[PDB]
Amino acid sequence: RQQLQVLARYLKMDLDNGERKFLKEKDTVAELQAQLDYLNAELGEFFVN
Amino acid sequence: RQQLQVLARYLKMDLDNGERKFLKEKDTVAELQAQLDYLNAELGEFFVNGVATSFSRKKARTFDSSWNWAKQSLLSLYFEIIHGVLKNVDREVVSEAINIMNRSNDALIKFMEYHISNTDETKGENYQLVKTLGEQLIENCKQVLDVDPVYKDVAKPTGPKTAIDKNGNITYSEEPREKVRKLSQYVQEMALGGPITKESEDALDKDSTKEVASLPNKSTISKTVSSTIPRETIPFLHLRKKTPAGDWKYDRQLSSLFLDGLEKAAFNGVTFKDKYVLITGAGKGSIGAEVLQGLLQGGAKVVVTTSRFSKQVTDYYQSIYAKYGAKGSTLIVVPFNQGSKQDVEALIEFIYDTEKNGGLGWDLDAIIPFAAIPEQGIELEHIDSKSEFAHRIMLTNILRMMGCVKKQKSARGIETRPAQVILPMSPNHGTFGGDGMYSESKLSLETLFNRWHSESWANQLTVCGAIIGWTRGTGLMSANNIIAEGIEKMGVRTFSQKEMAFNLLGLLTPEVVELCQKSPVMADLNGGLQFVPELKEFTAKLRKELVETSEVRKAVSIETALEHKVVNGNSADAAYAQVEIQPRANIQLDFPELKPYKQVKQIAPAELEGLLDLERVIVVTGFAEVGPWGSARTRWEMEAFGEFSLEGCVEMAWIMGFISYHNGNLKGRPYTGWVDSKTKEPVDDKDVKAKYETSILEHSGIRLIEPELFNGYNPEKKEMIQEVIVEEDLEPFEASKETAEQFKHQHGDKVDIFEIPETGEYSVKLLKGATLYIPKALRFDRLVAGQIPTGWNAKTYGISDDIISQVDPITLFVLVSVVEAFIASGITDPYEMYKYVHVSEVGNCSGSGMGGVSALRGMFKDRFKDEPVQNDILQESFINTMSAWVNMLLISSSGPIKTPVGACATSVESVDIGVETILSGKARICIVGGYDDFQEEGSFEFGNMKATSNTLEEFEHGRTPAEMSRPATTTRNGFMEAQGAGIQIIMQADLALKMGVPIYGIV
Amino acid sequence: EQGIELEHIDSKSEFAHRIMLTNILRMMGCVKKQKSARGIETRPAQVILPMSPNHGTFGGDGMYSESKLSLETLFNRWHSESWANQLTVCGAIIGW
Amino acid sequence: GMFKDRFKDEPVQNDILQESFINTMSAWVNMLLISSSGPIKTPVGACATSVESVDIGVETILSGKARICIVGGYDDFQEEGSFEFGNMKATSNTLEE
Amino acid sequence: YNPEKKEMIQEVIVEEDLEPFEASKETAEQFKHQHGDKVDIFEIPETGEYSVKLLKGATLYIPKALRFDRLVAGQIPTGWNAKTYGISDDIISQVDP
Amino acid sequence: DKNESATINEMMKHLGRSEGNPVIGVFQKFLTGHPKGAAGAWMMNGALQILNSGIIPGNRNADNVDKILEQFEYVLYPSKTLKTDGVRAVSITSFGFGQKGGQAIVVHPDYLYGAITEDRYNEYVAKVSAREKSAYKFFHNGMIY
Ligand SMILES: NC(=O)c1ccc[n+]([C@@H]2O[C@H](COP(=O)([O-])OP(=O)(O)OC[C@H]3O[C@@H](n4cnc5c(N)ncnc54)[C@H](OP(=O)(O)O)[C@@H]3O)[C@@H](O)[C@H]2O)c1
Repeated sequence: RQQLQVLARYLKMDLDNGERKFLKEKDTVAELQAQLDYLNAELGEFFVN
Repeated sequence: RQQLQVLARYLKMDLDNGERKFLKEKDTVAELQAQLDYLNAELGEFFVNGVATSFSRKKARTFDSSWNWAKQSLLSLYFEIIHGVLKNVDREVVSEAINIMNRSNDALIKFMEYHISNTDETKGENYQLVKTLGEQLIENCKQVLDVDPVYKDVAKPTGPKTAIDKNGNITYSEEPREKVRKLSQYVQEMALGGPITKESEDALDKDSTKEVASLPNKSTISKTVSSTIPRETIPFLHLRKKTPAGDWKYDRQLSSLFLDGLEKAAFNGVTFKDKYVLITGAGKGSIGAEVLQGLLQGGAKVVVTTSRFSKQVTDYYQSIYAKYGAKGSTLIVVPFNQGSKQDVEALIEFIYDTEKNGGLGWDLDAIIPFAAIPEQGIELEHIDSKSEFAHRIMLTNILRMMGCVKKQKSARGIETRPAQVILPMSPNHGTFGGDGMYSESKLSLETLFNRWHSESWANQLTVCGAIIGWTRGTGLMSANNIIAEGIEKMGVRTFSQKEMAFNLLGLLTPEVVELCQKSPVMADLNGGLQFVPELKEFTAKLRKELVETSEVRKAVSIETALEHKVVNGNSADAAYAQVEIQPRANIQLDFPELKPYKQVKQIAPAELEGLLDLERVIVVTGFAEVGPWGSARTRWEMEAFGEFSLEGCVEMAWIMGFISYHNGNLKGRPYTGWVDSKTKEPVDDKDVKAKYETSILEHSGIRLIEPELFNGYNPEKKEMIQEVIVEEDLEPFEASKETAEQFKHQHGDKVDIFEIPETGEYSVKLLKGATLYIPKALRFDRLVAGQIPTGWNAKTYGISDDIISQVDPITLFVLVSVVEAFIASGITDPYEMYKYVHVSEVGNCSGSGMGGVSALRGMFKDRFKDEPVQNDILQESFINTMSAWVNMLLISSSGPIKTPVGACATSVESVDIGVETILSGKARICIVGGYDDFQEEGSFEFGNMKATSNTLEEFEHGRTPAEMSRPATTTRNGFMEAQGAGIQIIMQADLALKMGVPIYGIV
Repeated sequence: EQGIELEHIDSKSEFAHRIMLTNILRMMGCVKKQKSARGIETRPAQVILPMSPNHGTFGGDGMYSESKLSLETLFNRWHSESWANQLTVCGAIIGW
Repeated sequence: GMFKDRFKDEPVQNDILQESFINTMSAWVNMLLISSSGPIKTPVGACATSVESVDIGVETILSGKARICIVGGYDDFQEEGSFEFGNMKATSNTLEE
Repeated sequence: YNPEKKEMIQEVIVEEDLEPFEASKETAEQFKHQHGDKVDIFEIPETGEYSVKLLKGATLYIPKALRFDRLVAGQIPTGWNAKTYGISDDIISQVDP
Repeated sequence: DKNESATINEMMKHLGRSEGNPVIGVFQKFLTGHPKGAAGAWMMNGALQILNSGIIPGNRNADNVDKILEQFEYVLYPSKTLKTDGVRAVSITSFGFGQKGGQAIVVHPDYLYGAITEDRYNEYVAKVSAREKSAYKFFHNGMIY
């Protein structure tokens, strides 16, 4: 693991770049899902569908 | 890359796992965003944004302290009469009498008796007036001590009056009606109707004291106004009865009940004691606002909603409660969006929930759902998001609100306390046009008259349909005020909000309440408007006849002026034109006013002359401060008046560094005056307010902590450090030999240091097991403080950069306060004291609770982080160092120096020490007062002690920074920390008289 | 909308009211906009409005009665607005 | 406690600030022993605090505000003040001694 | 307190990423709030703890020791204890010495 | 706020303050906040400004007075400024941490002038008038430079 880290650093590879992007999008999903949930609570399923 | 791949495979590390998860979530985002986009395309932005919740239980503001407001109202009336602001001809006297009688209790009567009995009627006519009025108001309050409070409006009825001046400006004014000078005559006028509605003694305005004497007397009505309704005339206000055919027609008997109630209300007032009311749409200028005022005057318990919950709105309702809230009344103000189904349900749950569960524990008697938004210029083809949203507010969510009340009552088995729903119906069913779905909203409410019979909610709700006539001044109708005089020429009636409110309050009288419990009530409050044929065209013609006359007069007057100008030239109008004087700020020191000896001799007893040892009388000769509102002058304007004069604005703009003075050439021309400190553009005094007042008010007083004032302190990001044991050796770093040896001394075997022979620097290698500190940030919940105005700078006062760099900031507040206190004493050179006293006889007894806390930070924290800190930081921390600097920079006394530390009571301890120092003969003049600073560490600790208000809890309660400090209030929850200094100059009175310094007070 | 009294008015009734009122006004509006965009002032579309004698008489029909009664505004709006040349109003009060 | 221990997220009692105040020692005296409702005038006078105390106590008694007065002074030695008195060169340098 | 070994801290910019260390979610979020892009924190799904990974350019503080030259003081006699006089442990724990 | 009301109320009751004559409370900290050691000094400055103006500032944040305070019949809690026809004396009370209670009473300065003769008073009036003019001179020069 330490050898892989040293090589990652030589190569200027951000190993966590993808898990970092993932957690930003997971927050965007929860923000959009809250907006949708709110509109469902205001209009109801029958209306929204 | 190939070696990294081989190791990734040995380790069973999926390197692409994160980019793979990311692309799955990016697809989930686009799917959710498409659903949201679709709902926006279907409902529109106006609607989607419009249905946002506003309601929260914690934002509910409760007003119930009518016991206190009654005494305030009495004292205000008392002083308004004494000062001649209210005369014996003003109706305000009678209206205030009614509101005081409505709050009559034993304490109020003792209060009035003391104030009125101790009034010296010989001091002037106004004193005799207040004494006579007050004696009558006492007699009234004794008679109504055990009587229910009444809604009773005595305001002059106002008609519409449109005026076009010579130059074609249109003035709309509410003008007193000639025939109708009381509500009793208004009711008579309503009863008689007009020719268009024909099918086939009092002391008001002359002796308010006499009118007040009449107020408790229940006037007997021999013959009712209903008996005067002509045969074959429909009153302007009437009730309708549903015919067997299913048409609603004028009913003389029901109409007689309503109009007799209005007549009794107008003479005797009506009580709403023990009515619980929800009212929506009661903002300033609304009908609802006037309905609210009457309900509170009659002792109702009211929930009022607002879609614009703010400090300005809560202060509006507070002022309404304090003026009109009768004994037993309560006003609850809640944020609310009637366009939100969630708000509707939450509001009603709140009202009905037990106090234990955080509700009001109420059961509604009346619902007045007047929330509306204007739809203007929206014809059929424009009906879109806004109109759908408006229709949700004005129809759908009214049905849902009624439904919610029905469900709450039925869940609790309440079958014998129905809520009267006063429905705001309209004669406008698509007659005007351009109002979106307004007409559809209003006409749809008419189904409730039939649904009351056909469904299962009649025992929980009653239906009272008010067909509301042309009411001037409201959010919906203000755009139509200019033509109302013309409409009335047809023998038809338009209404003030006061009159309409009075009409609607007539529906809540016990007789109409009982009528709606038998069957739905339809009340026509339309002022005969329905008998005007082709109304829209009639209103468009009155509008054109007015706008055409305005625009023609404007054009003809402009051309007649230009013709005169051409024929007579500039010399004709140069001598006619006239010079305007704009005020300049003339800041005054506000020395006390000295009366002629004869006047001053009358206040003290005659025996006082020669009785006192004036060496033992201590006076204040000067005072100053530096605080969140500037100086003592600016803080007083804000405290006493709530706003700055021109002098206050200019002082604040100068204090805050917005303006600077300039004397010399400025862009060629010679200029003497204020300039903008940044741009160096001239600023006239008259423009300081428009240019800077908003900035002054935003950056003064109690406000969010500004990090730039507190060395970058940010309560949202408080810097701490966490000790961590290094698990693996760190990458070596370079340090000087000196520093490397200090690392080695600390860590011993957990560090290796090695000379780098080339450079003479050292490598430092922290090893496994070594202790490190890693910065971490904490969110702290005290975000607000009383801060000295942003831009305050000791250099503005004259303090040199050498002093500023040496002393703790607290010391600068003191130095400024002291010089300003001396100026307020008229001592501009402190050495003048030494013409009168020995250098041993000028003392400093001022102190601090905590002293130079920025210097403490220096020595406890900055020094520990090896930051640059002046070598004599310790001395600048001491509580007595501020007084030392005062003596060292300004006073040069050899007098007493007694520095108290008394936490929050330091300034009073200071005065006690100063007084005793002067009475002991040790000093003749003493600098007294107190000072303290605001900094991170003390704020944190006052928060850990829970002494200060938690800002996040305040924000949950909808409080803004300006309302977080609310002493003696029900919901007070901790102090608001501030900073600054205050100083007085005290001396022996004998010396103050000999020096000729101003005397502000005797200690 | 069956068995939907006042206290039950919810999603379905709001949606039904959109179908039976709001989107009828929008449909009329759309036809007005199309005709006006093309300068058609002499070929009005007759709107046969399905009106009802049921204005809350039976109960339990959600916002039905509100939808039907609200259509009656069109009789006045035809005179008060600017769409009379594009649309005519024919209110049919439909019996049992 | 409040300037350094709190910054290092060390355990510090929540009411540490009150125990710092120069007048808290007199408050504890009153709270634990005396229970008076008499004058409380806490001087701060650096090295002359105890004489300022006596002057205040004397004047408090001569003014008629008290008949008995607890006078005196107190101070502690700790790292930080020792360091700063050294930076001001007020204290003797032990290595020179 | 040992004047011969006075504890200070020196701010150092991390030149290379540190070995990750474990912290609670709460603490990890306080590190993230402070350092922003100069730290990475990741839930460890098994335990619910967080890895904290300080990156190149992050600010650390490294303890260092200074020899101070005031080594002597007038100290209350070694073994003085307020309990000898009768003062309870509750008072001792509450008040400044 | 409860302890302070109760204390003022008990002082007034013990000294036979007239029933119906509450002291009018001023609560300057609604506007300024609490500056710890400066608190009394700002209040004293206020008190002096009240005495010389007759204007009693109201607590504009007094939305609803705590019902617990109704028992204190000798206190009145205004929400708005009252322009009186004169204030003769003001009480300033302070309560610090560590049982630091304080009270100061300030009396209207015009009660001093009954202690002296007309000639002394007129000499003083002239001196103060001259000093005030010199102070305005000093103040405006200082402010602008
Ligand atoms: N001539 C007339 O004026 C007339 C005639 C016939 C019927 N009416 C009816 O009488 C009622 C009141 O009329 P008005 O002229 O007094 O209306 P208005 O002055 O426009 O007042 C309506 C109030 O509703 C509040 N409001 C706005 N949007 C809201 C929301 N989303 N949720 C909660 N409240 C909201 C606003 O007060 P806040 O800003 O405090 O939120 C607004 O001031 C209406 O239903 C109207 O149709 C009026």
